[PDB]
Amino acid sequence: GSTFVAYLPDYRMQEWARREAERLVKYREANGLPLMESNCFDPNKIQLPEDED
Amino acid sequence: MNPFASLTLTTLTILTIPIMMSNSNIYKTNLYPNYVKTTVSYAFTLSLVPLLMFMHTGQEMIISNWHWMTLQTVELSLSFKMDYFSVMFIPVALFVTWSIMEFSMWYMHSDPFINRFFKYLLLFLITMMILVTANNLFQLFIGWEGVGIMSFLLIGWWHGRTDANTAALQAILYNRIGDIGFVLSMAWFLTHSNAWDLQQIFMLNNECPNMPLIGLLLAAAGKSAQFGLHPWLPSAMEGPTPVSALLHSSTMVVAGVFLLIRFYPLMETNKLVQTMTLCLGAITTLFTALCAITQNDIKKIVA
Amino acid sequence: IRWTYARSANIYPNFRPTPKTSLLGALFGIGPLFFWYYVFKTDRDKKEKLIQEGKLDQTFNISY
Amino acid sequence: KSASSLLDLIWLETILPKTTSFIQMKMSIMVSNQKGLIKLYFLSFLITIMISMTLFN
Amino acid sequence: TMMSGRPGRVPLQFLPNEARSLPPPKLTDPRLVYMGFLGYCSGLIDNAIRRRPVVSAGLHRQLLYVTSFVFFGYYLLKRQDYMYALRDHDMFAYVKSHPEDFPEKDKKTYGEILEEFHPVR
Amino acid sequence: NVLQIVRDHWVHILVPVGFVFGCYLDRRSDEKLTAFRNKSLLFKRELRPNEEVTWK
Amino acid sequence: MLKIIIPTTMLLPMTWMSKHNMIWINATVHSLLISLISLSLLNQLGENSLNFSLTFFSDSLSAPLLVLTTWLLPLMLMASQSHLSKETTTRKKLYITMLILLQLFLIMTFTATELILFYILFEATLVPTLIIITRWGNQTERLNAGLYFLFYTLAGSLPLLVALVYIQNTTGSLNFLIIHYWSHPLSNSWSNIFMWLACIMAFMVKMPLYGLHLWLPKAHVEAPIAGSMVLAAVLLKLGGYGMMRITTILNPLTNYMAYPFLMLSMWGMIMTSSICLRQTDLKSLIAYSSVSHMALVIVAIMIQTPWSFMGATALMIAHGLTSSMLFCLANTNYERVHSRTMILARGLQTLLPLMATWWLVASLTNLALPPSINLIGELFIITASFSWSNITIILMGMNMMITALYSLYMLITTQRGKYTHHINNIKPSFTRENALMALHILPLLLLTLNPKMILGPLY
Amino acid sequence: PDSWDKDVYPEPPRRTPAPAPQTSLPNPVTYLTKIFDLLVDRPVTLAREFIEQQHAKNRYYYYHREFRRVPDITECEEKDILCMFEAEMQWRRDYKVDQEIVNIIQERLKACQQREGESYRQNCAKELEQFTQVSKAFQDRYSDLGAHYSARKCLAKQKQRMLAERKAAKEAAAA
Amino acid sequence: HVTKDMFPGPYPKTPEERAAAAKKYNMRVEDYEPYPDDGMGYGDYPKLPDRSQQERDPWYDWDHPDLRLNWGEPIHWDLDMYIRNRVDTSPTPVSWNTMCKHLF
Ligand SMILES: CCCCCCCCCCCCCCCCCC(=O)OC[C@H](COP(=O)([O-])OCC(O)COP(=O)([O-])OC[C@@H](COC(=O)CCCCCCCCCCCCCCCCC)OC(=O)CCCCCCCCCCCCCCCCC)OC(=O)CCCCCCCCCCCCCCCCC
Ligand SMILES: CCCCCCCCCCCCCCCCC[C@@H](O)O[C@H](CO[C@H](O)CCCCCCCCCCCCCCC)COP(=O)(O)OCC[N+](C)(C)C
Ligand SMILES: CCCCCCCCCCCCCCCCC[C@@H](O)O[C@H](CO[C@H](O)CCCCCCCCCCCCCCC)COP(=O)(O)OCC[N+](C)(C)C
Ligand SMILES: CCCCCCCCCCCCCCCCC[C@@H](O)O[C@H](CO[C@H](O)CCCCCCCCCCCCCCC)COP(=O)(O)OCC[N+](C)(C)C
Ligand SMILES: CCCCCCCC/C=C\CCCCCCCC(=O)O[C@H](COC(=O)CCCCCCC/C=C/CCCCCCCC)COP(=O)(O)OCCN
Repeated sequence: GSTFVAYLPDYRMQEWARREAERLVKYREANGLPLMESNCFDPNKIQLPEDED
Repeated sequence: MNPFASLTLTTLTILTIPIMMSNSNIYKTNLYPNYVKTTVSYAFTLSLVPLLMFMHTGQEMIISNWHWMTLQTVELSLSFKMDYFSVMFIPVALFVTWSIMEFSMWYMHSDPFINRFFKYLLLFLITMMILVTANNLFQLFIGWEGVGIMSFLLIGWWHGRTDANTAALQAILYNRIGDIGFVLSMAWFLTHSNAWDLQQIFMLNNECPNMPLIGLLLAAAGKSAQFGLHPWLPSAMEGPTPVSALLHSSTMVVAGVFLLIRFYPLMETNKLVQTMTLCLGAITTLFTALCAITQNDIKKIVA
Repeated sequence: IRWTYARSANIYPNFRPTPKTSLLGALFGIGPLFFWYYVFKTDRDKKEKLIQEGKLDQTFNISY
Repeated sequence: KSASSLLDLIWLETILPKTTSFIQMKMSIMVSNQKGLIKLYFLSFLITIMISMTLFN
Repeated sequence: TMMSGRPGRVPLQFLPNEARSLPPPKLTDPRLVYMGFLGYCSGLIDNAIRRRPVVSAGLHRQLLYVTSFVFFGYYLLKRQDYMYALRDHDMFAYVKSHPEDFPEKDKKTYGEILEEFHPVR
Repeated sequence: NVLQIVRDHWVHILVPVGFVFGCYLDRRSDEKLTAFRNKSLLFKRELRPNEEVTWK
Repeated sequence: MLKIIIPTTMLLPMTWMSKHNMIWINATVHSLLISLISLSLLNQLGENSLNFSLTFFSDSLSAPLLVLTTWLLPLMLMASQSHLSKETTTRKKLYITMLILLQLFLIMTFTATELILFYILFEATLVPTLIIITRWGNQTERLNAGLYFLFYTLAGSLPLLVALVYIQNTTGSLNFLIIHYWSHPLSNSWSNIFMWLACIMAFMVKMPLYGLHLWLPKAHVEAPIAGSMVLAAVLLKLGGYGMMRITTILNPLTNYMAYPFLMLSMWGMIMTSSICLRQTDLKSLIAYSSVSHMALVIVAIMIQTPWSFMGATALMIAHGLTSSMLFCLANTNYERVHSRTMILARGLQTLLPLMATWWLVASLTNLALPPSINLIGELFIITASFSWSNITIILMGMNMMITALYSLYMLITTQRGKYTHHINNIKPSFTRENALMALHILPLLLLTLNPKMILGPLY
Repeated sequence: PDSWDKDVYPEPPRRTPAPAPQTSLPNPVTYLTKIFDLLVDRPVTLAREFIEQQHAKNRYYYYHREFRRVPDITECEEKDILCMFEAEMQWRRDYKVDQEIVNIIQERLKACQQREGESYRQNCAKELEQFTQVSKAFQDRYSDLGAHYSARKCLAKQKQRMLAERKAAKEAAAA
Repeated sequence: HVTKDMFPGPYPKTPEERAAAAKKYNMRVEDYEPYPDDGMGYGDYPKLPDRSQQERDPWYDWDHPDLRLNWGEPIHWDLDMYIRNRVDTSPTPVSWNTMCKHLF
C-alpha cells in the first residue's frame, strides 16, 4: 500500500500546472505582457449597473 | 562536478549509517562505540575538504534537493545552506564530538547501556547538524526540536533518579517557552513574507518590524538560557559528564545564538531589538558569573 | 482507592451552592471568556478599520 | 481547584445535565402523582372543557 | 396532495387499470431484494425464538417467508410507482393549465447580476 | 483434503466474492449515467474509426 | 464505492459461519484486505471530486477518514481479542458484529452525497457504540456514561434535522453539489441566527466543545478498549467533517457567530491542558488531551481559511492515530494491573523496555514533535489563527507548553522512577501488543513523508 | 541542461576567474579535486552511460494534456448547472496555473538572491519588482475568497473592485 | 474488596461520626480534621498538613521509597502536587520574604 500510494498517477495536475505556467510565462515575457492580470475576467463582458446618482 | 555539494551532503549522510546499523548485530557487541567514533572521525576528516575549498575560493551554495509539499504559492523543500557558517561550524562540532566519544569510551566503561548512550550522542549530533545547515524555517524547527528532545533524553539518563527527571522536565519547559517565540516568528514570516526560505525572507524585509525579531530573540533566550530562562542550564548537569561536555557546554546551547546569527541581515535594520539583545546578554553574563564565583560543585561552575 | 474516589467521584454529591462557590465559579468560568472576546474584538475592529482606510500595507500577503 | 473541580466537575455538571434531570424528575413526580380518584380527574376535565369553550373561539 | 377525492377514483381499487400503462418493476429491483432480505430475517428470527438451529431449521418455512415478502413487495412497489406517476401527471397538468401562476423567468447571466461580496478575514 | 477443508474454509471466499460483486455493481451504477457521454464542451471529440463510446 | 461497502457487509456472514476458534483470524485478515482495497480512494483529483454515483461520492477530505476507518478495525479486533478470552462464542460474534456495523455506518457516513442520508448514518453510528459501552464495560458507571453519550448527542442533533428539512423546503435540494453551486448569502436575521445555531451545535457537541465536553471523559473511561479506540479516533471526527461540509451555506453569518465558540475553544484548550496536569487516571488524561486537540480543530474550522482547513484535516488524522495508540498502551498497562491509576504502577521501563519505547514514541507524537503530521496540522492552524488575529499566538503557545508538560508527565510517572515493590504479576509484553503498537505508529511516520495525502481538498 | 528552458528561468553568463598561483607551493585543493574526480566522477559517469544506453534500448513517450477553452461564469445563466460546472472547473484550473506562475517568480527571486551574494539588494531589483507586480495581481484576484472559494465569489469581488474604481475615476474626472 | 462504608461521605457534624471517619482513615480522632464545610465537595476527607513529600524523612524504610509513602496511611488531597518532582515546601536557609525582596 505504501508503494502504491507513492507511485499514484498525477491526477492532481501538479506537473501539468507547472508546464502550463512555464509555457504561459514564456509567451507573456516574449510578448511583453505584464505577466498575470489583475482582473480574472475580461471587463468587456461584464455589464456594470449604472448608478446615475 | 563541483565536489563541494557531494562532500557537504556526504558528511551528513554518513553521519547516519550507525543509526541504520543500530538494528544489526554490531549493536549487540562491544565494538559499537568504536564503530561510532570511527564514523565521526571519518566524517570530520571528510568535512575538512569543503572548509578548504571555502578558504581557497569563498564558495557558497544552496542545495534544494528534495521537494516536499507545495501549499498554494508557498513551496517547502529539503534545502541545505552551505554558507561560511555551516562549513565552518561543522568541522569544529565533529572534532569536539569525536573527542567526546573517545572520552566517553573510558568514562562510560562500566555502564551496561553504553551502545544506547553512543546512539543517543550520534542522534543529537545528527539533529544539531540538521539545525545548522537548514535553509528554511521548518527544517530549522526540526533541528530545534530534535536537539531539545535528545537533551531531555540524555539529562534523564538515570531514570531511577527523581532529580534527573525533574531537570529534564525543567529543560523541556524552558525550551517550550522559547518555542512560543519561535512559532510566533514562523507564523509572522509566512503571513507577511509569504515564505519560510532564508532568501525570500531576506529579500522582502528591507526594514524588518519588531514582532518577528522579538520572537527570534525570545527563542534565542529560551535555547541559549539567558537570564529570564537560565536555571535549566545549571540544572542540566544531572546528566552524565559526556552529555554535559557535548550538549550543554559547547554545541547545543549555542544554537539560539546561532539563530540570531542566521538572521543578521534583518537584525542590523532594527535598533530596539538590538538594544534588547545587548541588555539581555549583559545581565545574563553578569548574573551567571556572579552565581559562579561562589559555587562548590565544579560542574555547576563550568555550566 | 479512598484518595481517588474523593478526588473524582465524591465532589458533586457534597457540593452546595454558596456565595463563595457561586462567585468563584462565575469569575473563573465567565470572566476569561469575555476578557478574550473583548481583546480579540478590539483587535479585529482595529484591523478592519485599517483595511477599510487602506493603510495597512498588505503587500506580499498571499497565504491566509 | 478551578479548572477540574469547580467548573468541570460542579458547575458545568450543574447547568446542563443536573438541572435537566431535576426539572424532569419534579415534573414527572407532579404529573404522575394522582391518587386514582375519578372525582379530581373529572373536575379537571370539566375545567378543561370550560377553558376550551371560553378560549378557542 | 390529498388524492382521496381525485375524480374518477374507484373506491377500493388497489391498482387501477391505467396503472397498467406504466413499466412494471423488474424482478431484480433492489427494493424487491430488500423485501426478500426482510423475509429471510423474519425466518431467522422465527427459528431463533422457537429454540431451533437458526440457519438450518426450516428451509420450507424460510423460503415461504421470502416468497411471500417478495410477492407483497412487488405489488406494493407497483402501487407506489403508480401513485408517484399520478402525482407528477397532476402537477404537470396544473402547471400547464395555469400559466399565469408559473411565469417564465427572464434568463440573466452572472456577468450582468450584481452579487455582494463578503471577504473572509 | 478436498471436500473436508471446504466445510471449514468456505467462509474465506465470502469477502472476495463481495468485492467482485461490488465492482460489478459499481459498473452497474456507472452504466446509467451516460446521458452526457462525449457531450461535454471540454471533451467534445470525434469518434475513432473503430470506436463506439468514449468510456464504458 | 460498493467495492468497499459490499465486503464490509459480507464480513458479517463470514463471522457467524466461522468456526468457534477461528473468528479473530478471519475477521482480522479480511478487515486488513478491505483496508487495502479502500486504500485506492487516496487517488484524488484537483477537480471537483470522485462522484461514483447519485448516492455516494469521494473527496480528499473523505478519503483519509475512510482509510483510517477501514484501518482501525483490525487494530480494534487485535486489542479486543485479549479481554474477551473467557467469553462465549455467540457474544464474541455479537461484539465483532457491533464493530462491523459501526465500520459500515462510518464508511457510508463519510460519503453521504445527501445531507439527510448523512444525518441518518451519523446518528445510526450511535447505537452500536452505546451497546458496546453499556454491555462490555467493567465499571458500574458505564450505564450512566452511555446515557450521557446518548442524550448530549441527541440534544444537539434533533434541531439539526429540523433545520435540514427546512433547508430542503427553501433550497429544494440537500445534495452537497447543488448546495455548493447554488449557495446564497445568509442575511443577518434572528431566524438565520437560529438556523445557524441549529446547523452548528449538532456537530459542536460531538467534537466536543469545551462547554459540552462532559460526556467524553465518562464515555472514554467506562468503554472497553475498542470503544475507546473508535471514540477517540473516528467518532470525534464526524463533527469536524460535518462542520466543514455544512459551513458553505452559513456564510457570511459565520463571521459574527463564530466569536462565542472561538473564545470557548481558545480558553477550553488551556483549561483541558491544565486539567491534564492534575489527573489520577490515564484514560481521563487521554480523553482531556483529545478534548484539547478537538478544540484546536474547532478553532481551525471556525477561522475558515484554506490553511485552517488543511491543518484541521491533518490534525484530525494525526490525533485519531495518536489517541488510539495512547488508549492501547493504557489498556495494556491496565490488563496487568487492574487498577487504571497512574501512581499505582511505576518504573515500567525497567521491566518492559520495548513498551517503554512505544510509550516514548506515543508521547512524542502527541507532543507535536516535527516533522510529524501532528506538528504540521498544529502549525498550519496556528499560522491561520495568527493571520486571523496576532493575539491568538499567546494562547496557542501556552497550549503547546502545557501539552508538552502533561505528555512528559504521563510518560515519566508511569515509565520512570522505581518499580512498585508489591506488584509481581507484570509479565513480559506479548507479540500481539507490540504488533498493535507498531501498526499504530508506522502509518504516522509514513504519512509524514507524503503530507499532501491528508491535507484535504484545499491543498 | 536541455531538461528545462533557459528563458523561463534566466541565468547570467556566469563568468569565473582564472587561477593565478602567485607562489610555488602546491595547493591541496587541485590535487584533492583530481583524486576526487578519479575516484568518484569516472565510475558515476560510466554507470550513467550504462543506464542511458539501457534507456535508449527501450524508448517511449508521454504527452502534455491540452484543454479546450469553455465559457466562464460571466456567460452562464443564473440557475444553469452544466455551464456553471464547466466554468467552475475552468476557474479552478486557472487558479492552479496562477499559483504555479507565482511559484516560478518566487523561484526566480530566491535564485537571484542566492546568486548575487553580498550585492543582492541592488543586483536583484528587477526580480523584486516582477514579484511585486505578480503578487499584487494574485492578491487582487484571490486575496479574500477564503474557504469554499468559487468562481462566483471571485467575480463578485472583481465587480466590487471595478465599481469602486469606476466611482473613483468618475470623481477624479469631475473633481 | 472495598465495602461501601470505607468510601468518603458527607461532612461530619457530630463527634460520633467524626470518630467514625477518623477510624475510617486510620488516624486518631484528635489528629482528624476535615476541610471546612463550604460548597466545594471535600466531604469528610482529612486535611493533612500541606507539607510536601520532599521533606519527609529520606532514611525511613518507606513502602514506596521514591514517593516516600507508607502502605495504609492516608494520602494528602494534593499528593500529585507534592511528588518530589513538583512544588516542594522544604524550609530554606533564608526566609521567603527576604529572598523575595532581594530578587525583586
Ligand atoms: C445496514 C444493514 C446491514 C447489516 C444488517 C444487520 C441485521 C441483519 C440481521 C437481522 C436479524 C436476522 C438474524 C438474527 C437472528 C438471531 C439469531 C442469533 O441469535 O444468532 C445465533 C446464530 C448462531 O447461534 P446458534 O448455534 O444457532 O444457537 C445459539 C442461539 O441462537 C442463541 O444463543 P444464546 O441464547 O445462548 O446467546 C445469548 C445471546 C443471543 O441473543 C442474540 O444474539 C439475539 C440476536 C440479536 C437481535 C436481533 C434483532 C433484530 C435485528 C436488528 C438489527 C439492528 C440493525 C441496526 C444497527 C443497530 C444494532 C442494534 O443474547 C445475549 O447474549 C444477551 C446480550 C446481547 C448483547 C445486547 C444485545 C445486542 C444485539 C443487537 C444485534 C443487532 C444485529 C444482529 C446481527 C445478526 C446477529 C445474529 O447466529 C447465526 O448463525 C445466524 C446469523 C446470520 C446467518 C448468516 C447466514 C448467511 C451466510 C450464507 C449466505 C451468504 C450471503 C451472501 C450471498 C452470496 C454468497 C455467495
Ligand atoms: C531499524 C533502523 C533502520 C533500518 C533501515 C535503514 C533504511 C532507512 C530508510 C527509511 C527512512 C529514510 C528516508 C528515505 C525516504 C526515501 C523514500 C521516499 O522518497 O519515498 C516517499 C514515498 O512515501 C509514500 O509517499 C508515503 C507512504 C504512503 C502512506 C500510506 C500508509 C500505508 C497504508 C496503511 C493504512 C493507513 C492508516 C492511516 C490512514 C490515513 C516520497 O516519495 P515522493 O518524493 O513523494 O515521489 C515518489 C516518486 N515519484 C516521483 C515517481 C512519484
Ligand atoms: C409497519 C410496515 C407496514 C406493514 C403493513 C401491513 C402489511 C400486510 C398487509 C397485507 C395487504 C393489505 C393491502 C389491502 C389489499 C387491498 C387494499 C385496497 O383495497 O385499498 C386501497 C388502498 O390500499 C391501501 O391503503 C395500501 C396498504 C399498503 C400499506 C403499505 C405502506 C407501508 C408504509 C411504508 C413502510 C414500508 C413497509 C414495507 C413492508 C410491509 C384503496 O384505498 P381507498 O379506499 O381508495 O382510500 C382509503 C385510504 N386513504 C383514506 C388513505 C386514502
Ligand atoms: C454552556 C456551554 C456552551 C454552549 C454553547 C454557547 C454558545 C451559544 C451562544 C449563541 C451566540 C449569541 C446569540 C445571539 C448573538 C447575536 C449578537 C448580539 O449578541 O449582539 C447584539 C444583540 O443585542 C442583544 O444581544 C439582543 C439579544 C439579548 C437576548 C439574549 C440573552 C443574553 C444572555 C443569554 C445567554 C444564554 C444562552 C444559552 C441558552 C440556553 C447586537 O445588537 P443588534 O444590532 O440590535 O442585533 C443584531 C442581530 N439582528 C440584526 C438579527 C437584529
Ligand atoms: C447540546 C445542546 C445544544 C442544543 C442546540 C440548540 C441550538 C439550536 C437553536 C434552537 C433550536 C432552533 C431550531 C430551528 C431550526 C432551523 C429553522 C429556522 O431557523 O427557521 C426559522 C425559525 O426560527 C425559529 O423559529 C427558532 C425559534 C426557537 C424556538 C426554540 C427555542 C429553543 C431554545 C432557544 C434558546 C437557546 C439559544 C441558544 C442555544 C445554544 C445551545 C446551548 C425561520 O422561521 P420562519 O417562520 O419560517 O420565518 C418566516 C419569516 N421570515
